[PDB]
Amino acid sequence: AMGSPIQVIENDRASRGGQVYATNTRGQIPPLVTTDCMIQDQGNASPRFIRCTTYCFPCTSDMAKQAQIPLAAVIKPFATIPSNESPLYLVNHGESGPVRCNRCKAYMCPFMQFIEGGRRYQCGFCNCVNDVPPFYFQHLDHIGRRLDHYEKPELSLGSYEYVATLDYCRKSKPPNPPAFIFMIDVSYSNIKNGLVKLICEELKTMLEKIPKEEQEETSAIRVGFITYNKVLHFFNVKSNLAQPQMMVVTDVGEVFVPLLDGFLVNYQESQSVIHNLLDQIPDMFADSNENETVFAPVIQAGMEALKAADCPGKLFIFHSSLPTAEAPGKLKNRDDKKLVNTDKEKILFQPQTNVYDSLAKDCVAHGCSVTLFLFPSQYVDVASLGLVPQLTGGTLYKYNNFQMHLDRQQFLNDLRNDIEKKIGFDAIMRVRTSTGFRATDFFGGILMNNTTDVEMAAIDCDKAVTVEFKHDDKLSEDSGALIQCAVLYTTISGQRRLRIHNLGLNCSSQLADLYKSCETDALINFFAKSAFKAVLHQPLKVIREILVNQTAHMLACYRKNCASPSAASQLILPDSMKVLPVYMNCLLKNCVLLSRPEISTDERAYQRQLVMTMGVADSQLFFYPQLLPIHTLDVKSTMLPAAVRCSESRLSEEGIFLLANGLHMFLWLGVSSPPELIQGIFNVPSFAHINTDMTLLPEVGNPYSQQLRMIMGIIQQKRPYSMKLTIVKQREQPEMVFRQFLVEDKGGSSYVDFLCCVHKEICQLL
Amino acid sequence: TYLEFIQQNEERDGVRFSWNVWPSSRLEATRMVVPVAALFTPLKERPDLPPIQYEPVLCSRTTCRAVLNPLCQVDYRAKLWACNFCYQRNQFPPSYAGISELNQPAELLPQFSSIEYVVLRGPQMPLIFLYVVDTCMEDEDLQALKESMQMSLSLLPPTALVGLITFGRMVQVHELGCEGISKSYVFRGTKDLSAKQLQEMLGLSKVSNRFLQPVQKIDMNLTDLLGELQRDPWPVPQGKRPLRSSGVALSIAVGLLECTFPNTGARIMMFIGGPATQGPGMVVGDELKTPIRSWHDIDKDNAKYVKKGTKHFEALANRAATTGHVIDIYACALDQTGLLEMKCCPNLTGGYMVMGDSFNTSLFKQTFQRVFTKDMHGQFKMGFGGTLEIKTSREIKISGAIGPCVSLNSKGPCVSENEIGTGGTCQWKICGLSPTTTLAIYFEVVGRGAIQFVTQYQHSSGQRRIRVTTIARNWADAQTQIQNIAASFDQEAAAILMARLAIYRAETEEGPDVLRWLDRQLIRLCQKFGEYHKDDPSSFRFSETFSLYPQFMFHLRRSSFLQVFNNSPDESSYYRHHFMRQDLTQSLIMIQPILYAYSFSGPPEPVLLDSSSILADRILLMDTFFQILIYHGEIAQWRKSGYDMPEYENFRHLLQAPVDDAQEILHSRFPMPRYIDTEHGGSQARFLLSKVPILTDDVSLQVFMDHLKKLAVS
Ligand SMILES: [Zn+2]
Ligand SMILES: [Zn+2]
Repeated sequence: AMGSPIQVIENDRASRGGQVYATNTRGQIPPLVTTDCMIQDQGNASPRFIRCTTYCFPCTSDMAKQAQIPLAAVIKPFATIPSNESPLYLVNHGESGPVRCNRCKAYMCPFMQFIEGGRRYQCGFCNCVNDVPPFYFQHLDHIGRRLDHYEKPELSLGSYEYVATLDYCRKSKPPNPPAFIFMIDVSYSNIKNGLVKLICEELKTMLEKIPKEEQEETSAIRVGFITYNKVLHFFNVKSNLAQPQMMVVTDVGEVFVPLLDGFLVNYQESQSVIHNLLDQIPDMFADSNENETVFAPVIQAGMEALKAADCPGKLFIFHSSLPTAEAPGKLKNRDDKKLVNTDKEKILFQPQTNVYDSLAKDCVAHGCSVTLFLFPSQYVDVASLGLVPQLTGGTLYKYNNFQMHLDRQQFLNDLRNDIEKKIGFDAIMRVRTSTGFRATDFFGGILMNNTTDVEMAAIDCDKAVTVEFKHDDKLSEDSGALIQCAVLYTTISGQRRLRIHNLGLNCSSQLADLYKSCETDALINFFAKSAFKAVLHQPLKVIREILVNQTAHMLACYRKNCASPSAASQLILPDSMKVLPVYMNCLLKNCVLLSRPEISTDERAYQRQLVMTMGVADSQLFFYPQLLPIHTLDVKSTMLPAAVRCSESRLSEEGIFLLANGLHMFLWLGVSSPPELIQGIFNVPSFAHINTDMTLLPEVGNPYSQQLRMIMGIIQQKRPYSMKLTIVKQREQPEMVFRQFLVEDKGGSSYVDFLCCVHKEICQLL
Repeated sequence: TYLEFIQQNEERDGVRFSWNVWPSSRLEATRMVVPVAALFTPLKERPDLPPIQYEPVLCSRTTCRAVLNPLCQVDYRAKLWACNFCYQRNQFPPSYAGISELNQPAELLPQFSSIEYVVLRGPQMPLIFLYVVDTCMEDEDLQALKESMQMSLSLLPPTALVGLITFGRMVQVHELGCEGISKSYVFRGTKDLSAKQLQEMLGLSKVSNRFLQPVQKIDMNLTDLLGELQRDPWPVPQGKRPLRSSGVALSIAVGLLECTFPNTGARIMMFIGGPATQGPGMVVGDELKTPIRSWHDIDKDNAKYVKKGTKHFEALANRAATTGHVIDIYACALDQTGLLEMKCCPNLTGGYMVMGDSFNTSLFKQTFQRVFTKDMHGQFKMGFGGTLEIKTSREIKISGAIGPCVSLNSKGPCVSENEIGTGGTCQWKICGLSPTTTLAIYFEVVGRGAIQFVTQYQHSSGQRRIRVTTIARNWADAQTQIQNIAASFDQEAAAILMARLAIYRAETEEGPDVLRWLDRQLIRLCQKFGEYHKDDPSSFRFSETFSLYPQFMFHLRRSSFLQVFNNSPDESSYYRHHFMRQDLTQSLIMIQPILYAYSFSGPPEPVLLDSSSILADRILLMDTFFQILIYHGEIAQWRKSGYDMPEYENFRHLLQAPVDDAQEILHSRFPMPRYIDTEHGGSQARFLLSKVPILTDDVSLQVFMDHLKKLAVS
């Protein structure tokens, strides 16, 4: 009888929700990602920005090897700070630039001990001593606290922003504001399913919402336009035109941009000329009979346009099907089963040609990021298409078997979202640590050429990078472990900027403190991205064994070193890892690590990329969904209903439920569902009068339909992807797809199966 | 008279032979210094002739296959005719049945030795004018060029197909009639393309299109596009030349027609405003530090682009000829455009080559409109896709041709072993020709001899036609009638035919041995047909049928056509292109310019091209074909003093008299010449005085004859 995930989440919500979490302590343990609470920085970076697997590091290397607890931080460096919480301040250190340690190269942060009348400060990271520059000097108090400790935010807060001087810029020159380039697949597939008109028609409205700062009246982002169907149709939309021009490029082997002016123009200047273009493109290709398309040249061109304008940018590719036309990046249909017990399965999750890596390297080297709206109806090789959007830090939206009457609203909401996303460009992240340990591995939509600088072409508020540390030398239980995540980047107004995140952590030689300071939602986050990245290199039966044996090796070490003596018939778990067996068992049930029967390689590749970009708030939900009972729902007096364990055992033939994991949202209906509810929600008399194939939003019932619409809205709030609703009648229905989300069931081995599996190898260690 | 025989045969048959009486043996023919050869103008102006509305009757022998002509014997009783070339007996078509000695068909009447038939191919095809426009030029030159292009557009027939390609850093093939949006296909101006590749990339079927569309349908759309065209947008750094991809745009221009309308009449009119800098066809580097090739540069092996660039246009020219299309080059720029590299395109096809300072000059705009001169019926004076076949009597064999032609390498009994110029064939292909188009056919010997010239061309208005010219000249026994042979000598025609040969040797690997060979023949001609006692130079005299020939050689060996080192490589190419294209009359004007004198004492009379004719009280009018100069004798003071005064009515007319004739020539001549008004001591007087072992140096005409006199007598 183990504490359920629900019992733990609601427990922490009771004792910590509705309370101020003030990050004023070194090894302080923040609440769960599942606990809505207010946060005051007070010297340490918010857990919305960065969370850790353990907030108290083992002090030596051998001690960490004992527990085998992975030391990692999940950095969401531009995460959406709630409206009621204190925002970041921007610090300008003059022509000199931000004050940094001469040896550590760490930026001025509250971890800098000022000494010697304030003339010199000792670095908190490498204990080096620096000369306080004259313009930045101040006296120190009895304590030493600078007089402006609470006045200058870089000395009191954990999160803030720096102004970057010209030596932080490409070519040492002020960069240019970025540009959005919209590129539409116009093959017969996207013509027929009415996709083209929609993007174009819908696009006119959307451009207005292009991001801009409060300090500027008109968005500094310029806009470019392209269509394609194995041939590239560029477009000239200069302001001084009555009619837009078209320039068609046919040399797909050696692509180029036929323009410089009239391509990437200010929308508010070229408004009438752009609307004139979007009105036409539907009619222009309405009678196109072309099916073959190209892909890699489209990224190749939008990247080239951005280099020609000497500016960063973001590509908005809208694609339909598998690119087959003879060109670079020509993808074949290569779905062949060599996944289990083959030692070569890693091929399926890798791109076919070698160019997509080189193409991705070129985009990052020039600050070009690719975001892709894919509309498949057949095999597409997500492993190949999504590789450039991932490495460039962009997002990927897949809409399996798009139909306008259904998935229109889902796609438009994803598209409005990605435009208005708060974006930074041409970014490079660097994670400096104190003495004794260093960042040795990185996970996310990133690219890395050396072993320290994490290059992100674009980065939004939803991206999150997972960073692994290893032991360099022995730490000190007095000073502990420090972390400083810095992200140099260019803004949507063209300014060079540094966002700084500082986090202090405790150190101890006692294993008890190491286990007492663990977070499961973050430990699950690391193990997933670690395993998902290992999919490319090692067999899945190897990866699952490593995850299992590292889990048992963590729990046995706790059994044989911390626990007060207990009987041999007991599995003893720490409070920080109450639910770690449940979640870990769900990761081993996920299709990325599971078997061929009934799941496309595309679906395995899509999820393998989705998780790689997630923060802890999102990685938690995707692996343990939220199951809400709707029949028992209070009416008109509603907060979010209490959650219910993910299992078929918790469903009722008389009930209605709402399962969501961040990407799909299922409405489940039992055979004996009360017809009173089915009428007040679906406007049909009985259960047998519903159609599963009609999964569009209903609206009429005032009493409940509004209550059901309300809880769906608050579930969707923090969620970056807008979820595909799927309605399930109970028996003999598309329930098979639904049942895979009930993660505590068998389906691999169930929850109580994996618990008992952990306890056999926890005693095999003996 | 023999001077009337020449004038009446040039006028009737468009032919002019070096000899009108031929030697009856190969041996004595060799010793005659000038070979049996003729300047043939296939489409000579002849408004007296009707266009006959039926198919020409042909000789039934496959190897002969000549056309019925007045020299063919006719037996009206048996309804048969004997071909005068192979002696085959030939039956008549049943539609001729009523033929009689007094009501004979037209092709048999000697008045119709030259005649034109109207064929019935069955497909009437429209003309195709493909514009290829350079956009690396100041807004002045481009705006004027747009007006010249809108003007040419108005003159084309309604059914004609027009097409627009523009180029600069890129190359754009525009889609016409695409309304509501302007679209074009773009290609890197640095990579070559084949016609098959371009057919695929543009998405075209094999063998009106989206790119070539009728004038009447797209007149409004093309003129709107033409008026909206602006200069190459890509900037030009300091000390650098614009990136101009002329070699690529033409390779795309030729290919665009090669895969859409092959084997039909079409003009690829390429207007360039500067040298191609982005290869292939690369004429010179992109940096202004280096200058364009000079004759001394290319001589010192110091023009690193010439051999590469020429071979591109060379292969490009043969493609267009083999397809059957014309390549014009309208090249106006303040410096060279690479005409030397591109000369093969208007030289092997029948294209024009127009040079100029800028497209915004009265010179260019006028010259361009003369291209589209219409005949008396509103049809262009152009013909397309011409096959020139020549049959000879069994005693004569064709050497080859010189001029706007491409060999079809069709062997036969009339082909000689030793060939000359474009030889080894009895058929040539002339893609674009005009009434003036004039070739030079060369013959070889081994009771009259006869030669037939058959030309099948596509007249404008899509009417397929065949032009037939049958000539005969007398056989003579050179051991008994040299006098009868020397009386038929055409000194004028023999002069051009030799210059035609001597300049063809100048393009080949042969060097200044041309002058050496040119004089070796001149000396041979004096020794054979000269009156003299041996070793008495003063005794030597000329027959009046020959006296002018040495003076022609004098002005030829010192002309621009063979002394290039005072001109630019593009200028020398411009001159030679026109000379091997002209009839006898204009060809003579090129070699020996015509000098007229005007004075108060007598009407205007032609004078000697020597400094003696330059007199203080004389106004001179010089006429080399390419420029018209007016020289005021030291009259210059009467002009500078303003003698407008009503008393000197006559002096106002003397100044006006040569100008009035100059304006006449400034509308008639197709390559409208440069005009020069200068006087005694003027800066531009240089253009007159200059125009005024090896045989001799740049020595006067009198010393030239003296050295020639003493050599012919020893
Ligand atoms: Zn330091
Ligand atoms: Zn015959």
